[PDB]
Amino acid sequence: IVGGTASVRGEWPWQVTLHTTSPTQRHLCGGSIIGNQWILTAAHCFYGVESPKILRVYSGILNQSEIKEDTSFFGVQEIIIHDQYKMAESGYDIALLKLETTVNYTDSQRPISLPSKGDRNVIYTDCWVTGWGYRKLRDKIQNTLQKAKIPLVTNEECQKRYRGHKITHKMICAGYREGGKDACKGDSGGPLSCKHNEVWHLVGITSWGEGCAQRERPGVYTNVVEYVDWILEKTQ
Ligand SMILES: CC(C)c1cc(-c2ccc3c(c2)[C@H](N)CO3)cc([C@H](O)Cn2ccc3cccc(C(=O)O)c32)c1
Repeated sequence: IVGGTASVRGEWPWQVTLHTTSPTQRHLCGGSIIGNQWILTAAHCFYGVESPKILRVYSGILNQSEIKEDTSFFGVQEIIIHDQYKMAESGYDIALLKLETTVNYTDSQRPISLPSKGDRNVIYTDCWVTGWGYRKLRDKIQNTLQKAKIPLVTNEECQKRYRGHKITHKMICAGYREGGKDACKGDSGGPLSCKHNEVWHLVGITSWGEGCAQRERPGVYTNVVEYVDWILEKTQ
């Protein structure tokens, strides 16, 4: 996260850190708890991942330094990548992880609702992107979970910023005209969470953009509302 601030314990309890364990253990991507055995994340995170055997999902983490050899985690039983996915920038950047066991919900780990049926035209004004990603192009994964409030940009405006790409209704964009706050490498797969009527909804999945926090280059997110039927079919 560029231009963010440190989160506190229990602030984003649906946020998880997805680690790989090979050839070293490191944070790969963010994700969001959406059910008792389900993480919603980005398909592009699984580049070069041979099978679910090397993954670990950690919930209830504030600081990456908290993760030691005795820290509890969930194994990943299955990786479900959207059948149309090929690359983040070409869309369908969505995946589900089915966990090996159920998440017991507490103040530090609980699900986030999907955008609700009937809310297709809601105007979200309180949206936040979170993660342990880079704060600049040549950085590293950050210790403390960062947050930044980012305004949504219309698809028509987003397309004008990305004339070389197809910005579709299956994408949603968020950024400041003058940049300064954005998601970046390692935030991918995590949530764009919007609070409406005092309830958080998972509106986007961090996916891609041109650089990080550049002026007139908003972040591009998977538009979760356009995949609710796909998610429900996979998690039913
Ligand atoms: C410019 C540069 C530093 C860079 C930037 C981004 C990036 C991420 C989010 C974001 C933006 C940019 C926009 N500012 C809005 O939100 C991503 C990357 C990643 O190499 C991509 N990647 C490709 C394969 C792979 C496998 C796992 C995780 C990631 C991963 O995305 O972390 C993988 C790089």
